[PDB]
Amino acid sequence: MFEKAVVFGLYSITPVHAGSGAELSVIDLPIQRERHTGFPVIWGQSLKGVLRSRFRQLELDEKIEVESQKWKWKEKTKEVLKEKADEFIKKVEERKRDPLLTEIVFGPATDGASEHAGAVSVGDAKILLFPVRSAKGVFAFVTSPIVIQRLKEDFELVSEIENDIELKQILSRFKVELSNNETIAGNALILNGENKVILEDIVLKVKSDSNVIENLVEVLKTLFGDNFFGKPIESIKERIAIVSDDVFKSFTRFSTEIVARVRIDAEKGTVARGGLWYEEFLPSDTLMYSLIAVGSPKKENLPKEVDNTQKIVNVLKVTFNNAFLQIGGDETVGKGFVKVRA
Amino acid sequence: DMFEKAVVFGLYSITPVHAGSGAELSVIDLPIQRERHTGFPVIWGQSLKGVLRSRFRQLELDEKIEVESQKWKWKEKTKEVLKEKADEFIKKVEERKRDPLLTEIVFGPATDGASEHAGAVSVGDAKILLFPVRSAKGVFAFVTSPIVIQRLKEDFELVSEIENDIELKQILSRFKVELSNNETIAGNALILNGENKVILEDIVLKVKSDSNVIENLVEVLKTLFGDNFFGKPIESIKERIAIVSDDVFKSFTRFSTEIVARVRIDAEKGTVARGGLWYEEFLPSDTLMYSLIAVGSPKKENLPKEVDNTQKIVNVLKVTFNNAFLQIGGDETVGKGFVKVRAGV
Amino acid sequence: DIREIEQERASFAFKVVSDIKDKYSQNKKVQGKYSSYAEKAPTIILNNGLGATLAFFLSKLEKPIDDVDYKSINPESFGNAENIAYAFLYKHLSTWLAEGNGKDSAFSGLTNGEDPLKYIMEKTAIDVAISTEEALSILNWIKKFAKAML
Amino acid sequence: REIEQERASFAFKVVSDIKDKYSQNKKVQGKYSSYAEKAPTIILNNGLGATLAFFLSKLEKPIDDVDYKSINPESFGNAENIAYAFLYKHLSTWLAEGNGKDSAFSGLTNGEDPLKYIMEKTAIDVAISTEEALSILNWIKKFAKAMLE
Amino acid sequence: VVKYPVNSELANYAEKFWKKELAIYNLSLILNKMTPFVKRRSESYKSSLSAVKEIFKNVDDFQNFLNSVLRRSLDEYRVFFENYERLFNSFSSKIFSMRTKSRLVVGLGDESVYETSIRLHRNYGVPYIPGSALKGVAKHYAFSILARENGDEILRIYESVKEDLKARIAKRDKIKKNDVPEDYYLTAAVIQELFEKKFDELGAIRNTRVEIGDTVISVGDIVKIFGTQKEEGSVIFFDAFPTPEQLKDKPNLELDIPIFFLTVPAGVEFTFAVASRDLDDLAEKAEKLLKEALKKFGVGAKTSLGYGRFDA
DNA sequence: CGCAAGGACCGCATACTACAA
Repeated sequence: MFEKAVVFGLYSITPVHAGSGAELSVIDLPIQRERHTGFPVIWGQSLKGVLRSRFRQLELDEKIEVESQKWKWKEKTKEVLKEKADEFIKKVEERKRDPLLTEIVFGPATDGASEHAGAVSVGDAKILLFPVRSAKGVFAFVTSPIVIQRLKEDFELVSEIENDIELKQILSRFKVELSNNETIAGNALILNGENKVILEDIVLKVKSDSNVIENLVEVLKTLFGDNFFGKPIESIKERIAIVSDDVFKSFTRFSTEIVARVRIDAEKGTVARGGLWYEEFLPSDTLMYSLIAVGSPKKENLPKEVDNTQKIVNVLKVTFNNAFLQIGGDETVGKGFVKVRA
Repeated sequence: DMFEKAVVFGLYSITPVHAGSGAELSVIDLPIQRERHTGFPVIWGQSLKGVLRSRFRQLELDEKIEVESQKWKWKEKTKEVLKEKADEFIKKVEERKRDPLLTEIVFGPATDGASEHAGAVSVGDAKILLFPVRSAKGVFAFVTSPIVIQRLKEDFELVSEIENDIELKQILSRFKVELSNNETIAGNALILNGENKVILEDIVLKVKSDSNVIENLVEVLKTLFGDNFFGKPIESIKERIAIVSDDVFKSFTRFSTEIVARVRIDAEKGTVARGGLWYEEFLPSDTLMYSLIAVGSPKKENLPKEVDNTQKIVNVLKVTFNNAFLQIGGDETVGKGFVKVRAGV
Repeated sequence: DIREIEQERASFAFKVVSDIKDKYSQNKKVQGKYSSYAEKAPTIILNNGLGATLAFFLSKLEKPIDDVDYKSINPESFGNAENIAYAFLYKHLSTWLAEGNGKDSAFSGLTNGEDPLKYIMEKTAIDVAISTEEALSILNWIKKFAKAML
Repeated sequence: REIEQERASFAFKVVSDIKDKYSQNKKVQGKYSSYAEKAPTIILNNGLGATLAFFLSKLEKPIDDVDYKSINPESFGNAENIAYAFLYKHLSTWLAEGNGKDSAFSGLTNGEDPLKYIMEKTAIDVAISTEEALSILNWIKKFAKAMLE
Repeated sequence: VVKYPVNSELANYAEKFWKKELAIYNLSLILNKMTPFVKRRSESYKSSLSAVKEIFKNVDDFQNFLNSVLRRSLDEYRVFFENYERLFNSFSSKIFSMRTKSRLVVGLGDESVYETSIRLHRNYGVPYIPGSALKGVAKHYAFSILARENGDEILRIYESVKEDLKARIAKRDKIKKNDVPEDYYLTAAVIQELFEKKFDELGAIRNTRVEIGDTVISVGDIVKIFGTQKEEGSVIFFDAFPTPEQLKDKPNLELDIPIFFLTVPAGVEFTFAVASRDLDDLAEKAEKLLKEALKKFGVGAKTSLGYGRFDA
């Protein structure tokens, strides 16, 4: 199925730490990666969980603009389920089940996991842009041809859903290959000397094929609105660098933030037993995308307001657009705040 | 998610600050916390949370916390809430095993009962806002950068989203600066008497002619921190503000910080102990710092009737920490790391 | 085929420091003075500026500060141990800031074969700041190796 | 898991060898245990080359040239010097040859001096050497803390 | 020849200002960045303070220029002082004010292009006394008074530490272990080591009451006030800032000798403060100890030659 | 007329699969 697709773009306002599994190796709590390549990633389970929680919390306040009507959980449930609805309302009061809209879209709760599946699917969020310190200029966005390759693959997958031939052609228009150390750099990052763009601890050579970079910016303008998540897109167009695969992988491993944290005793004035530990944080301004898919709503006796893939897609688009999300652990210490552009 | 109200905390250093970041092998033996990609100084939210919780617990233990114009006694109030188990909680608290009732409710449970429930505050990072830089004509300008303004606009958008009030977005919507690599939107006071030039540190550069920007900035400060920038009249700040490009701004935060050569002289020889020579790095005094604190609904079961709504918690924190003096970073006894805090909305 | 500047920094620092031990093995005073100067330079750089420190080095070498040619300063010319150490330190710093590890190496200096003092004289602030950063890093590495071996 | 067993055996062997020297002297045992514990922190902050340079510097001798071989830890005078020479010897040995030709891990440096290897190689070699040093240090921390006094 | 090693435009700007033609207010900015290299005839371009004085018309002229530049920031210094006093009062800290018996110099050894430098404030340029120096001189004076009176008991109680210190001194001095004399300096070193890592056994001698000023302070009180490695101290040593009123008329800096350096003249007022972080009332004893230390030993380099003495 | 950090503490405690088929 999955007759409709919405691309979600995330911008990290603050450093984000999505907790990995067992805390092994030298670093205590590392970010989630993939052994297959080594790049950072966010598994779809956490994304679906946070989206479901936000959706349910919004629905409980009757702030969800269901076709600009502010659908009421109790009223809609009574209209749909009729006689038994009241009983379900009690289950909603006990925080056992969930209101009608979120149950229909994201699937039911644990105790009722035998009626219908979830009408949505949330893919893993993959990196697309990585901040990196630079000598001239500051804070250069970086990316690699493999990322663009995966992006083209995702576009092709979308085309198998909505027949977006123009998007496929636009993606196929871009084809670059930096060999070992040369980079495609914007005008700002270029050192005042002859080429020689210096990223972190590496000195590179610029390559004069910047049109491709421009095309990439166009793709962004095609995908995530006009302003680049609240900034002038052309402003970011001056600070984009494309580098080889191995260099990008090296950046995605030895440039995440590393932080040491301690606990202070009540009155001793110094650390205590089991107080010192380490954490790894994904840098701010990291751009990561995903792929949300929607198929046929499998819920029984769905409401007339939301009874087609187009309706669900519109609801998701309006509810999540320039909104804000809390992602991962370390919430109370200001970590995980992101801006979502659909 | 669960937050409904927010407060913008402003920090004004009166003494050099030093937030430790471990020890390196570079020229500076005790550097400061910085974001990796940008390279600008920063204070993480964890240190702020720890300091605030410590101060709150200290004030509650001495029964000096005044919620709704009344002291929140640790033993008396917790007796009503915990009911039968209050005796166990009181003894455990006295044994420094768990934090008092109010601290536990606000800043979340203590280390022993970490799996009980969650907190209600989300104190965030402290991004730089105004870097004090020595100037040739005039004294001690408040340099800032367009990146800082953009980040500030983002935080204001987040605050307006939490509060559902577009006034903040409207106020910040006018911010749009495009300063070049050698031009500053300087205030009148800092302007050198000459060809409209400013000598900041080792950089001399022409002054772009623009208006209705600096004033806007000052207006923002008047929105949250009352009318006095940490006590001083806002007019001097308005006349003493400069804005420069990202490159020079970063160049300033890398070579315009205090550097000290502390030692430890041994008694026997009277000159210096073996290996007693190192350099410490400090943020300068009069640095303007800002951070965001978000407040959600309390999660502890059977909470006291005084603290049930996020509004009450916000009022409590605003009353407690407004115009107070706090300690941040290391060398507390040596005399470094004292700041003045201001709240707002 | 890609080496970060860290590899070239250590390679360069090892080259010069080892070049002192074999040259002036018997002159322990020269080695000690060179080590002390390498320890003390970064604070001067951080306190005054790269141009100030370079001019100071020239002043201790009784040479005019307006026209310089690091490629024309034989360290063996100076007679005093302090003077010889200062000449060696200045030559190493200027050579790194001009040619880096080498033209073949990944890093090839910053001034592109220009006297660093003149480069600071006739460039904008950003170039001076980046050159200062590079000088700080190489001074750190040279101090490390000099303390380790000298 | 063969590499894991190799690392565990090597860590036990080196910790036992440290136990043999100055077994009664809790000064050398105590200093070495703290030295192994605090070592991985440096590597994260400053990289492998900087940590190796620091280890070379803390030794109190002319230390002419650079040799992972030689530099007998017993020849060092101060107890701290002996412990640091031991730590450097063990780490360099593991990175150079591991446990031997027939071992599962023959060492990434092909028997070459780790510092010289870092000085004249590519970036990826430095990366893998760094990761391997981190892993062996992680094992050595536990094994030295467990039994050494 | 006053050629400057700074890019040409700032070079000419600094040249214009240096000959009393402009009014640059940050004295630290003038001294540190735009340094006037002097290339007097038959000599290379030196940078010592002597050449700088030779650049000005006379030593008095240079002193007047420096005093004027320092005094130009009076309003900002006053506002900062008001804030600082508000902070002192907010933390419930005891504050007092002394004066310099003679010339003062703090941080003479700080490395700069000039052979000498002073710990001048970054934002304003007024000299000041860091709190670390206060804490250090207080601890050193407490050690001296404890060792002078109860020397024998301290030397006898910690015999093993005394032997270890003697061995270390003999090794460092390349002398015999027995050759070390048990003078007052050895006692001071032993006490310093006692307050170091080996601070657990100090509780054995935690009964002597040193008569500081007119009050008896126990060694346990010393540990509770100054702080140890395993417990933070309860007394904060703020910094010292000269009162702006004195700077209004009386000059705040002076030259002192062809090797010259800047020092604070005698009679200059300085206000000090001390707080009690915890409920311990050791603030009064700490204040008395600091006052006695300033009166007797003083703070500042070259303290042997009368520098740094403080009267009441 | 030279001197050149050094040790403490180095993830704790809790959760540790449920219901259908």
